[PDB]
Amino acid sequence: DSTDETPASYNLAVRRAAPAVVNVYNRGLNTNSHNQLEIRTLGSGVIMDQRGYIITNKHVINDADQIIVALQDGRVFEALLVGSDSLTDLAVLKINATGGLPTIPINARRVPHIGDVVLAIGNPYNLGQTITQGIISATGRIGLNPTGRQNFLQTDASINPGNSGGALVNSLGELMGINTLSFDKSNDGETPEGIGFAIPFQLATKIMDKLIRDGRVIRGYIGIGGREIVVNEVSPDGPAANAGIQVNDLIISVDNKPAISALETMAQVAEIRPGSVIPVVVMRDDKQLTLQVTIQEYPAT
Repeated sequence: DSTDETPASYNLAVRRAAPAVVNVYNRGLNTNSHNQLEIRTLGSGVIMDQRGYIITNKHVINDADQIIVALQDGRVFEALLVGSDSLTDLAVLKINATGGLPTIPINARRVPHIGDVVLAIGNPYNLGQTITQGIISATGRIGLNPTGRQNFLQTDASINPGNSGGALVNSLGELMGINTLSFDKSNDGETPEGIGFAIPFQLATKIMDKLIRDGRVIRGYIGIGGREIVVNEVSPDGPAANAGIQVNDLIISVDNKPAISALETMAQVAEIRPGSVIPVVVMRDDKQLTLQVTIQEYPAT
C-alpha cells in the first residue's frame, strides 16, 4: 500500500535525447508583414554533432527569409541553411558552436526492430517540446505515395504538425529516425490514427554527411521510367535518349549486375559517379543488346 517502488518511466531516454531536439522556426516576410517577420512554418530539428549541424525536414525551411533555432535550455540561434534534398525531404542547418552543445545519442551498430518502444520528440502546435510514446509498427515503408518510393520507419507514437524534423528514439535514448510524415488519407472519410513515418537514422546520417561536404546531394541520372524490367518511358535528351535507347525494351542486367528489382537497381544507379560508363543488357524482339551509355547527374529539383 505504501511505495518505495519505482514507477515505470522513459525519463532516462528523455533526459538523454530531449536536449538535442530543437524548435525550428521558418520566418518569412509578408506583403502583409510590411517588413515584419512572421512564422510561415514551425517544426523541430535534431542536433547531430557538436559542430552545430542540425537535421530537419526540407518542407519546414522552404522559402524561408530567416530560420531560427531554439534550444530547450533557452539558447536561440539564427540558423544557416547548409543544404536541402527534396527526394528525402531532408535539410541541414548550421549554428554557432561556442559553448557546449547537446548532441542526439547515435548508435550505428544498433538495429531497429519492429516492436521496439520509441519516443517522439518535437514541438506540436508550438506548445513546447512534447514527448509521445509508441512502437515501431513497420520498417522499410515507402510512405503515403507509392511513386518515388523511399524507406520509412512507421510508428504509432502520436505525431502532429510541428513534430516534423524532430527525433524518434528508443528507450535507451538512441536516435531511430527523423519524424517526417503523418498518414492523412481516409478510405471512408474516417480519420487515420497512430500512423506516422520517420526517415531511418542511417539514411539521415548519410544524407547529412553528403550535404555537409557538398551544397547538395549528388546522384546518378539515367533518364528512364520503368516497371519490373521494361522501359515505361524515355526522358527527352536524357542519358538514355542520348544513347539512343528505345522504349518498350526489357532490361535483364545492368552494370554487370542482375535487374530483378527496380528499387535495388535504381538505388545502385544513384550511387555511381555522374559521367561514368557501364554495360546495360536489354532484350528487344528477343535480342540481348548491349548499348553503352554515359551517365549524367540527377537534374536539380
